[PDB]
Amino acid sequence: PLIVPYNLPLPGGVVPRMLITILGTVKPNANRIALDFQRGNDVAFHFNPRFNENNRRVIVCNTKLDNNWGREERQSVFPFESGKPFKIQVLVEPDHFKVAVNDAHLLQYNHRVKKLNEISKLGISGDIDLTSASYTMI
Ligand SMILES: OC[C@H]1O[C@H](Sc2cccc(Cl)c2)[C@H](O)[C@@H](n2cc(-c3cc(F)c(F)c(F)c3)nn2)[C@H]1O
Ligand SMILES: [Cl-]
Repeated sequence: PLIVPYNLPLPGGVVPRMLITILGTVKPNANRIALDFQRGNDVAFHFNPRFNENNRRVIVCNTKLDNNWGREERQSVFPFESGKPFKIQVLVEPDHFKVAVNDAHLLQYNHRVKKLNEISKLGISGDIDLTSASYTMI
């Protein structure tokens, strides 16, 4: 397994048609997972499954600019399961990141950070065993 937190460089930044695939297994009794597409210290796209936020399971998405979180976008479809293997696919489209989990579309996140070429690393953190993280062009 890859060591978490894991940094996946995205050479030259992201571009439409870039597909990121993450395979892992959620730990038993998991609390949180995060993907952070970063532009330097800024987080262009934070994707954050929370397994127990006031006894609800929710995915929180946001952007961090100059150390300030913005407006949260929340999704109650929650496809992660403690103890179970998952696949996350993040497809960069021209106007949003498009996320599917276990082959089912989950959400889209409109680009707030518009210098896509400067979003040149992906951090993967939280309560998973990380099997692989890679990218390809579709
Ligand atoms: O809005 C999104 C933000 O919400 C609050 S801050 C907040 C509170 C209220 C309103 C607003 Cl707008 C913001 C989180 O504390 C923020 N977070 C989570 C993690 C984190 C770190 C890990 F190492 C990890 F493994 C993991 F899964 C998550 N780091 N930072 C973030 O999720
Ligand atoms: Cl969290």
